[PDB]
Amino acid sequence: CDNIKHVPGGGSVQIVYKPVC
Amino acid sequence: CDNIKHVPGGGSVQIVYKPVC
Amino acid sequence: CDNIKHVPGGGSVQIVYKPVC
Amino acid sequence: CDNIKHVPGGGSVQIVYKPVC
Amino acid sequence: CDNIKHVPGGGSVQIVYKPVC
Amino acid sequence: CDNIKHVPGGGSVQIVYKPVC
Amino acid sequence: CDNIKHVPGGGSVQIVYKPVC
Amino acid sequence: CDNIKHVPGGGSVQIVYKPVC
Amino acid sequence: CDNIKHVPGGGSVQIVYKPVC
Amino acid sequence: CDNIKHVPGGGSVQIVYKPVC
Amino acid sequence: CDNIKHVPGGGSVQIVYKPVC
Amino acid sequence: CDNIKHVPGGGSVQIVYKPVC
Amino acid sequence: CDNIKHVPGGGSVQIVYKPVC
Amino acid sequence: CDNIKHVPGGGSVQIVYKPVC
Amino acid sequence: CDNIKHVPGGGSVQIVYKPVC
Ligand SMILES: *Cc1cccc(C*)c1
Ligand SMILES: *Cc1cccc(C*)c1
Ligand SMILES: *Cc1cccc(C*)c1
Ligand SMILES: *Cc1cccc(C*)c1
Ligand SMILES: *Cc1cccc(C*)c1
Ligand SMILES: *Cc1cccc(C*)c1
Ligand SMILES: *Cc1cccc(C*)c1
Ligand SMILES: *Cc1cccc(C*)c1
Ligand SMILES: *Cc1cccc(C*)c1
Ligand SMILES: *Cc1cccc(C*)c1
Ligand SMILES: *Cc1cccc(C*)c1
Ligand SMILES: *Cc1cccc(C*)c1
Ligand SMILES: *Cc1cccc(C*)c1
Ligand SMILES: *Cc1cccc(C*)c1
Ligand SMILES: *Cc1cccc(C*)c1
Repeated sequence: CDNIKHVPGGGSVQIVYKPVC
Repeated sequence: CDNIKHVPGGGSVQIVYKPVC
Repeated sequence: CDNIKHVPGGGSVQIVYKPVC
Repeated sequence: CDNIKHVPGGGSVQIVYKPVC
Repeated sequence: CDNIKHVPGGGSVQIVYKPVC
Repeated sequence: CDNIKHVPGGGSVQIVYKPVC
Repeated sequence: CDNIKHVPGGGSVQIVYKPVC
Repeated sequence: CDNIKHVPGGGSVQIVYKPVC
Repeated sequence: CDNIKHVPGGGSVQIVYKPVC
Repeated sequence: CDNIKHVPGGGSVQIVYKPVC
Repeated sequence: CDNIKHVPGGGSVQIVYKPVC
Repeated sequence: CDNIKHVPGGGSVQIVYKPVC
Repeated sequence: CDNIKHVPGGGSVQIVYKPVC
Repeated sequence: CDNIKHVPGGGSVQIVYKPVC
Repeated sequence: CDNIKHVPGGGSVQIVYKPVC
């Protein structure tokens, strides 16, 4: 990804599986 | 992705499977 | 990834499996 | 990755498996 | 990785398995 | 691919070129 | 692909070229 | 790939070239 | 790959070139 | 690879070139 | 791409972003 | 890419970002 | 890439970022 | 890459970052 | 890489960073 601004102001969960970035 | 501004102001869950970005 | 600004202001979990970055 | 600014202001967990960076 | 600024302001756990950086 | 049950009961040939799975 | 049940009961040939799955 | 059950009951050939899994 | 059950009951050949798993 | 159960019950050949696992 | 014969006889510029070939 | 014959007879610039070939 | 014949007859610049070949 | 014939007949610059070949 | 024939007939610069060949 690029220039991602992930600011949930709360619970944050990121679950990925076999990605190709 | 590009220039993503993810600001839910609350619970944030991201679940991905075998992506190709 | 590039220029990621991950600031949830809370619980942060990152789970990855066999990625290719 | 590059230029990652991981500042959750809270609990931070990073779990990776067989990555290729 | 490069230029990683990991400042959670809290509990920090990093678990990796057979990476290729 | 996921949950592939390849049971031809005979000759089986799989030829792939530069895939992105 | 998902939940593929390939059971030809005979000769099976699969030829692919530069796929994106 | 995941949960692949490759049981041809016969000749099995798998030929791959520059994959990205 | 994960959970691969390769049981051809016969001749088994696997040929790979410059993979990225 | 993980949890690979390679039981061909016969001739088994594995040929790899410059992999990145 | 395959069998590309790029012969502009002049200035040639190719700019790509996050492709999936 | 395959069988690319890039012969511009002049200035040649190739700029790519996070490709998946 | 395969069988690339890059013959610009002039200035040649190749710039890549985090590729997956 | 394979069988690359890079013959620019001039200035040649190759710049790569975190590749996976 | 394999069978690379890098013959620019001029200035040649190769700059790489954290590759995985
Ligand atoms: C943007 C992004 C998030 C998680 C994993 C990847 C490969 C990319
Ligand atoms: C934008 C994005 C989110 C999660 C995963 C990917 C590959 C991309
Ligand atoms: C952006 C990113 C997060 C976690 C793992 C990878 C390979 C990339
Ligand atoms: C950005 C990143 C996080 C954890 C592991 C890797 C290989 C990369
Ligand atoms: C960025 C990074 C974190 C942990 C392990 C590796 C190889 C890389
Ligand atoms: C399902 C599958 C078969 C062969 C190659 C790939 C990448 C995927
Ligand atoms: C379902 C399937 C068969 C062969 C190749 C791919 C990428 C997918
Ligand atoms: C499912 C699979 C078979 C052969 C090669 C790859 C990368 C994946
Ligand atoms: C599933 C698999 C078979 C052969 C080679 C690789 C990298 C993966
Ligand atoms: C699953 C596997 C078989 C042969 C070589 C590699 C790197 C992986
Ligand atoms: C044909 C082609 C040109 C540039 C980039 C890609 C992925 C493909
Ligand atoms: C054909 C091609 C040109 C530049 C980069 C890639 C991955 C492919
Ligand atoms: C064909 C090619 C040019 C530059 C970089 C890669 C990974 C591939
Ligand atoms: C074809 C090629 C050029 C530069 C770097 C890589 C990994 C591959
Ligand atoms: C083909 C090639 C050029 C420079 C560095 C690597 C790892 C590969």
